[PDB]
Amino acid sequence: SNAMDLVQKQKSLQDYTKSLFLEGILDSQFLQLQQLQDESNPDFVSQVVTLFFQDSDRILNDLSLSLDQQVVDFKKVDPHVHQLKGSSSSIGAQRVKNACVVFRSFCEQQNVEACHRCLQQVKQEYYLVKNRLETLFKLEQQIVASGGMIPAV
Amino acid sequence: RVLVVDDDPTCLMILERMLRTCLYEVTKCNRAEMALSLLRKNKHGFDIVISDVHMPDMDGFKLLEHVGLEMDLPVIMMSADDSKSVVLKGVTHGAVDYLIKPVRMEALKNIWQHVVRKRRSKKPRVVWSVELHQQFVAAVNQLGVEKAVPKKILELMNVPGLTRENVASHLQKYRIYLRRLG
Repeated sequence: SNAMDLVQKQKSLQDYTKSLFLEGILDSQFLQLQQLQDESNPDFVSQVVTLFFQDSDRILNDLSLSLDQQVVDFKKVDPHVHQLKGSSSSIGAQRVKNACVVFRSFCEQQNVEACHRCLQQVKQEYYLVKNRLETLFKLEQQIVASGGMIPAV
Repeated sequence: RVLVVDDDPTCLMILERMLRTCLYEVTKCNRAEMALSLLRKNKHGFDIVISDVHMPDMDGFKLLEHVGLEMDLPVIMMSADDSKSVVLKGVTHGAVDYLIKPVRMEALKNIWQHVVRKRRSKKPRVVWSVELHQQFVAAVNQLGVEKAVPKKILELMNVPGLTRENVASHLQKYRIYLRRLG
């Protein structure tokens, strides 16, 4: 019940968010998303991030099928990678954005072996940012579940 | 005020929010043939279209032709591709400006310029064919965008039946985009 426990949770959430920027996982575009969230749009960051997850979960499933084809069709591989670059670049998942840029380098060369390694790195960077952002939102809901509040300027 | 055409749902949901904080009414769309029929309806009153180059049911550059040139409307190109080749393809297909994903909030304030330049004009349209526009941008970039003035832009195109106030108001419409090139 401790008031002191809610105080620790506020610091841990604060320090955690700081660590996402300093470690290069999120760039300043994510801070722009948080700045579009106000009292009238109170779940905006969560809603955008959840949509980015649904669309990108689809794109990675589609790329895994596309690259597994017996004759790879880059007309179907390339526009997925392109959407995921803008997708991730718009929420600030910087390592995902950069990994897609290298992926686009290899569809443009139609290098399937490289495309398989690129898809593995993009998956790994997406699952990383998905773990971090989900941790971020869980920490906030824990604060509310303690009866607390995030001031949200 | 603004129709936005983007098959990326996350970029669409963000850009709607950003445009709304700049106090635009915003309508979403994700098919180019859907945006075309939406624009086709009478009294629809859309002030600016922002459209992605990547569109699943149409060449998104041909969509710029339909909205920029066949209709007398300001269409602003949008893409997560940064290259000079893609930016030039915006002007040469009728777009009036461009926005690069991730869309800068500052870049959105500069688009209000294009509707007010539009509102200086129910009265007859002047439609440019895509090829006539493409030699208009050929003439100004061969002339130098600073140097290109309605008399020599028409004198380089050498199109019989093209007047100077066709070129004068076309320079008015695309001045901003062509200055940003080079």
